[PDB]
Parts: sequence; C-alpha cells; structure tokens
Amino acid sequence: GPYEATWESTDKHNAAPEWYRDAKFGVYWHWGAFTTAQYASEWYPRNMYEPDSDQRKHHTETYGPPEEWGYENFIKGAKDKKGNFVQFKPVLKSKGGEFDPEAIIKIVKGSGARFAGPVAEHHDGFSMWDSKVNEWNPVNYGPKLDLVKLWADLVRENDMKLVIAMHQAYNYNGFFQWAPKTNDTSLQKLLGQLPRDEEDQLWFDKHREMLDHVQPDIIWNDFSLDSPGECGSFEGPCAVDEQKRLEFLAYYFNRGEEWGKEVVTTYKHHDHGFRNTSAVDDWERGGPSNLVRPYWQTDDAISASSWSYTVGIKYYSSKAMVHSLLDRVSKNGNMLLNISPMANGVLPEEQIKVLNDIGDFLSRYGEAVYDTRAWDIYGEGPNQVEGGSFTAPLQGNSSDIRFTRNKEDDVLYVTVLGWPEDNLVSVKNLGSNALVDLESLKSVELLGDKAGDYVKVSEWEQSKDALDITLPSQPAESLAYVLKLTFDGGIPVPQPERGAAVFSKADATGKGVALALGTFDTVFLTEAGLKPEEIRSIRVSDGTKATLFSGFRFTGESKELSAGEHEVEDGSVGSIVVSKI
Ligand SMILES: *[C@@H]1O[C@H](CO)[C@@H](O[C@@H]2O[C@H](CO)[C@@H](O[C@@H]3O[C@H](CO)[C@@H](O)[C@H](O[C@H]4O[C@H](CO)[C@@H](O)[C@H](O)[C@@H]4O[C@H]4O[C@H](CO)[C@@H](O)[C@H](O)[C@@H]4O[C@H]4O[C@H](CO)[C@@H](O)[C@H](O)[C@@H]4O)[C@@H]3O)[C@H](O)[C@H]2NC(C)=O)[C@H](O)[C@H]1NC(C)=O
Ligand SMILES: *[C@@H]1O[C@H](CO)[C@@H](O[C@@H]2O[C@H](CO)[C@@H](O[C@@H]3O[C@H](CO)[C@@H](O)[C@H](O[C@H]4O[C@H](CO)[C@@H](O)[C@H](O)[C@@H]4O[C@H]4O[C@H](CO)[C@@H](O)[C@H](O)[C@@H]4O[C@H]4O[C@H](CO)[C@@H](O)[C@H](O)[C@@H]4O)[C@@H]3O)[C@H](O)[C@H]2NC(C)=O)[C@H](O)[C@H]1NC(C)=O
Ligand SMILES: *[C@@H]1O[C@H](CO)[C@@H](O)[C@H](O)[C@H]1NC(C)=O
Ligand SMILES: *[C@@H]1O[C@H](CO)[C@@H](O)[C@H](O)[C@H]1NC(C)=O
Ligand code: NA
Repeated sequence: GPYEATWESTDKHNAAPEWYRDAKFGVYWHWGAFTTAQYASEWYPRNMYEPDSDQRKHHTETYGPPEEWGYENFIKGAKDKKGNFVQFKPVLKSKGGEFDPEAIIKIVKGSGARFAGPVAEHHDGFSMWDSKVNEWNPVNYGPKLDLVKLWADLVRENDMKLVIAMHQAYNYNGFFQWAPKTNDTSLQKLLGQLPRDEEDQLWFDKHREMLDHVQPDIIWNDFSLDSPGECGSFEGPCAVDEQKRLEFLAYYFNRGEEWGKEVVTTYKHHDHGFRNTSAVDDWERGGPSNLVRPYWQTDDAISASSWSYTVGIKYYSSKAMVHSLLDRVSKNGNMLLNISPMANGVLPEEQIKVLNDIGDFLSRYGEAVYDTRAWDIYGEGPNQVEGGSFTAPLQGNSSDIRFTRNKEDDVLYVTVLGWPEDNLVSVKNLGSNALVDLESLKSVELLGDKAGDYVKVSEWEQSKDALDITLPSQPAESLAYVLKLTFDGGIPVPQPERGAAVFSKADATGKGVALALGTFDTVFLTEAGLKPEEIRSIRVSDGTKATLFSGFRFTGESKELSAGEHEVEDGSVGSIVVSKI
C-alpha cells in the first residue's frame, strides 16, 4: 500500500473517520487467563509475584508459592493447594458449559454499542487468537478455542464494528518484573524475558497476525508504546522500538486501504508512542474537563476496582454510565465501556442490567447521541467531572445540561440529567447575557417515550440569565431527558460568560465558534468549523483577554485583545489563547 513506516507518511491517515465519530458508544471486555484467579484485578499475573503483596499472599495460600506455582499454571492447568484443578478453560454452552459468547454479543448489541470486541492480548503474554508467533494461546492450551475469532465473527454477525484491544507492550516493559528468571525460551516469551529486539519484533508480529486474522475496524492500544516513567521500578524505556511502532501503523493503514475500510487506532493520551495526527487519543477511566479537539475517546470500566472479574466486585450505576457517556460525547469524544465476564465465561446479571439500562436509554434517545457532533459549549451546571484520566464518572441531576447538535448544525439537543421538579429548564448559554438571538428558534420539543415521538414545548422565555423552558408533561421515566431545539438557518453562536467567539465576517456575524478559557490551535479551530485564516472578527467577553498568534500552535507574532469586539485581518491568525484577567 501507499503508507511507509515514517511519521510523515502515517500522519496522512485520517485519525477519526465519520462512522467512528457517529458511533459514540462501544463495549469491550477484559476476559482471559488473567481472570482465572478472580482476585484483585487484571494485574494479578504481575502482583502474584510481588514481594510482600496481598496478591502474593493470596496466591501462596491458594495455589502455592509463585516461585513453584507460576502464572503459566493458569494457562497450562494445575491443581491448587486443596487439590482442585485450576485452568483458564471456558466451555461452550453448546458443549454443556457456561460460556455463551453469542448471548453476550446479543446483550452488547442490545446495549446500543456500535463497536465491540475483546481484549485480544493483555499484558500477560497470552494471545487469545490462533497464533503462530505466540504459542501461549487458547487454541494450544485450555479451552482449545480461538476466542478472538469467535468473538469477531459474532460481532460481525450482529452488525457492529469490531474493536480489538492490545496491551502487549507492557509485557516486556516491566509487567512481569517480579517473575523468576527462566531459561525456558518458551516461558521467556510469556513472561517478557526475550531479548528486547526480539520482543519489539514480537510486538509488531502479534499486531500483524491478529489484524490479518480478524480485520479489526479499531485497534486499541495500551500504554508503554513510549511512556517513559510509567513502568514503575522496572529498569527500562517503557516503550516499543520506534521503527516497529511505525511499521505497525503503516501495515494497518495499508490493510485498511486494501480492505476498503476506514480503520482507527487508539493509544493512551499521555503516551507518546503514536501521534494525534493519525491515531485517536484515549483517556483511561476519565476524560477531559473541557471540550477537546481533535476527536478523542474515553475507555472506562463497569467497576471502579478492576477491569477483570473478581470475587466481590462492585459496579457503577447505570446512571453513572449514561451520564458519563453524555459528558464525553458532549466534549467531542466517544466512550468505550469495559465489561467483565467471570473466568467461566458468564456475564454477571448486575452487568447485564447496566448494559440493558444503557440500551434502553440509547434506543429511546439515540437521536441526541448517535450521528451528532459536539456543540461549541459542552454543557452547564454544578455537577462536573474533575478532568483527566483516573477520575470519577459523572453523576448529574436536573441541574445539569449536556449539549449535542446535528450535522446540519440547525438542531441543538439539550439533554438534562434528571427531571426538573420545578418543571423548568434554564439554558444559560441561550440567555441574553450570552448575546443569543432566538428569533430563529422555530420549535422546542421534548423527546417522547419512543424514538421519533415528540411532545411540543409551548412555553419559554429568554431572560438575561437563560433561555427559560417550561416543560410539558413528564414522559416515561428515564435517566436523562432530551429537549430538541430547531433553528431556522443554524444554531446561534453563544458568548461565554468568560471566553470569546470568533467569526468569519468582520462585524461579529457569519459562521462563528464560541471559545471557553483555554488554548485553541489550528486543528481545534478547523475541526470546530472555522479555519483560523478565515477569522475576520472576535468578540472577547468581559473579564477575559484573547491572544492571537500567527503560528499553528501558539508560536509566532502575537497580539493581545481585551473585552469587546475586534476586527481581525484575514489570514493573520493561526491559534488563539483565551485567558481570564
Ligand atoms: C532538569 O530540567 C531539564 C529541563 O526541563 C530536563 O531536561 C529535559 O530532559 C529530557 C529528558 O532527557 C529531554 O528530553 C529528551 O530530549 C532528547 C533530545 O531532544 C530526545 O531525543 C529524548 O527523546 C528520547 O528519549 C525519550 C525518553 O526520555 C523517549 O521517550 C523518546 O522516544 C526518545 O527516545 C529515542 O532516543 C533515545 C535516546 O535518547 C533512544 O534510547 C530511544 O530508543 C529512542 O530512539 C529512537 O527514536 C529516535 C527519535 O526519537 C531515533 O533517532 C532512534 O534511532 C530510535 O528510532 C527526550 O525527549 C529534554 O529535551 C530536556 N529539556 C531541556 C530543556 O533540556 C531534565 O531532565 C531535568 N532533570 C531531572 C533530573 O529531572
Ligand atoms: C497533539 O500532539 C501534539 C504534538 O505532541 C501536541 O502539540 C504540542 O502542544 C503543546 C501544547 O500547546 C505545545 O506546547 C506549547 O508550545 C508553545 C511553543 O513552544 C509554548 O509556548 C507553550 O508554553 C506555554 O504554554 C504552556 C501550557 O501549554 C505553559 O506551561 C507555558 O508556561 C507557556 O505558557 C504561556 O503561554 C500560554 C499560551 O500557550 C499561556 O496560556 C500561559 O498563560 C503563558 O502565557 C505567557 O506567555 C505567552 C507567550 O507564550 C503570553 O502570550 C502570555 O501573555 C504570558 O506572558 C507550550 O509549551 C507543543 O509545542 C506541541 N508540540 C508540537 C510538536 O507541536 C498537541 O497538543 C496534541 N493535541 C492534543 C489535543 O492533545
Ligand atoms: C540460565 O542460563 C544461564 C546461562 O547459561 C546460567 O548461567 C544460569 O545458571 C541458568 N539458570 C539456572 C537457574 O540454571
Ligand atoms: C443537584 O445537584 C446540585 C449539586 O450537588 C445540588 O445543588 C442540587 O440541589 C441537586 N438537585 C436536586 C434536585 O437534588
Ligand atoms: Na491525519
């Protein structure tokens, strides 16, 4: 294909294709030999060896000292201290067992997921497809099933895009740092003890083999691609060889061309291993506090404590999952949710209930989520996420709004995260302090009990503070409620209380983009709908200043502008910093 293994070549790949931006919600699952112990977390293979750890204590009490009863015994099978045979060995329901992958995929489809798939290989050295490059796989050992192909075929049967998650970099960058050294070269491959050049080649070879095997639409990657400092006390670069990373990107993007598919690869947003030119940034167990461009995603888990099933595990509420989805989508991201089957392949009913509830929401209110795009302001209200990876899911109430809009940019969806007891929704960013003219607001509708049904909202007034909307009769109960505001000729450009707005015409009219406090480079402004060379005026809010830069990303000649309206020379702006005074 046309891609070469260089940054410059692979940069030209379209990172986030339109189907992926339309999709919004996906589901994957950490299920593998690391689940076998059903203890602590998916890091059990690492921590069972850790000096003085609870996991080591548990392991020693249950199986044996890890120096004798090593991690590989979960894959190959061994008796525990009470004589019970232990092995990762799911058995299909069609064979009399408890593993029903078809039922799990139907549950996932029912949740509203538009992409789905397995962790194909975590940090633990176990490839879960029929692998020639890695003998540590579930066709050779355990269930004698190509689990990744089974999942992939079922995802395609059920008309979802296929995501495959790969975490095989940390395998040799410290995950197994406390495992005994071995001279068994097969066992070295499991435990990440091969020579580093061989491990770097194996990282690529695993990707190549997997992606030719199941042709994924998205390849999700974990950290240690190039994340120095993130691999704890292990002495190493916490990285994959740069050449092998580039070979992966070129190989996958070339296969995408060959297959006639727009493919996606993701990586952890703090990791430096790929570039946000051609790969999508993934925020782990969290997401930004602000609207971020370019398009990004969250991957979060149904449990706070683990990605993989453990005995006694507790789960987030449906409310937290739906409100968090709305938050990410409003901020220009997708949300990929991890679920956690037990070692025997059963999906616990508490998890099924969460997925069912998400699906009830999306099947009713999907118009406000699927196929939408972020507005320029993501939302309003007192309940907000902290921002960053490893932060708490959102749980909001009737005081909170999240915005989305249609592709035609003349419908604004106002999603309220609870039913207002006062029967009032006040939208601050559509009030007159926001300098919003509502002459073009043609209709306000409440989305009803099933998709495509609307209840007319007849009473509203625009105050200084807000567009004050009086609600019709409460529809069937739901985790959030959606107002649909339809405009003649496009949604108005709001003036943030603190922030700015930029325009394509010289007099603060025309195409516009509202900006919060923050830093907005050429990529941001372009994706928001206004190439910076087309900016011809800016309105800076009270208590705010804006600094215009000629450069792409806060370099070059700069000019500071205080509160008020200002004309801007065509082709003079590349990026903008909006700051509180
Ligand atoms: C005190 O404060 C000062 C000022 O803030 C601190 O200085 C900063 O220190 C940084 C860390 O040393 C330094 O960043 C480095 O800059 C060099 C030159 O620009 C850059 O090459 C470095 O990037 C490499 O290393 C990082 C890990 O730090 C990797 O994440 C990265 O991928 C790069 O790895 C490549 O080079 C390595 C050799 O250095 C190879 O081992 C590695 O395999 C990889 O090689 C591949 O890629 C190459 C291209 O990247 C390619 O040529 C090669 O063939 C392979 O394909 C890193 O960014 C800052 O520049 C520096 N800042 C200033 C202003 O001086 C200082 O740390 C503070 N002190 C303390 C104690 O904290
Ligand atoms: C996609 O990946 C790419 C590639 O990795 C990412 O690009 C990187 O983006 C970085 C963040 O923008 C950028 O760093 C910036 O580079 C400029 C140019 O060297 C530098 O001036 C920036 O430093 C300022 O900003 C940082 C915060 O980002 C501050 O910590 C720092 O003290 C500097 O602050 C000053 O400027 C800011 C404006 O940027 C002000 O907000 C701040 O208050 C302060 O203002 C004073 O100085 C101003 C003059 O500079 C003046 O106007 C003002 O009045 C004050 O006197 C920062 O280091 C990287 O260069 C860039 N890398 C590449 C290779 O392009 C990109 O972010 C990724 N995209 C996403 C979405 O993550
Ligand atoms: C592993 O091989 C090295 C190299 O021959 C040798 O020095 C070491 O003793 C071997 N390890 C064990 C446990 O015998
Ligand atoms: C919603 O949450 C906000 C912030 O905690 C709180 O001030 C408000 O009273 C809550 N609304 C209801 C109806 O509980
Ligand atoms: Na690109």
